[PDB]
Amino acid sequence: KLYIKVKPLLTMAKVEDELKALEEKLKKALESLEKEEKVRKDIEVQNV
Amino acid sequence: NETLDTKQKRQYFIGVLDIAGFEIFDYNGFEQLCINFTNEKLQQFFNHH
Repeated sequence: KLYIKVKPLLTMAKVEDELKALEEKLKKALESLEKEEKVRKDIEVQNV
Repeated sequence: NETLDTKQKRQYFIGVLDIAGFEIFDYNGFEQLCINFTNEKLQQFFNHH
């Protein structure tokens, strides 16, 4: 149990938790950007 | 007709008329009359067209 008291003068831990909160965003924007247009394809098919 | 409805497109058409009759036999009845009474009018649409 050498872990936080002096060891985080280094890197490694550093970015992780930030990216947990950030990566969430990257996924859901991409997922919607996949699904969306091709929903409008089958909506536009109907409308006409 | 159900299997073959235009599954979501702009329902645009042609109409083909297929009425099978104008049959001459000694027996013609009311059956032959309700049919041959379309056939007459198709022949009339020939004049009219």
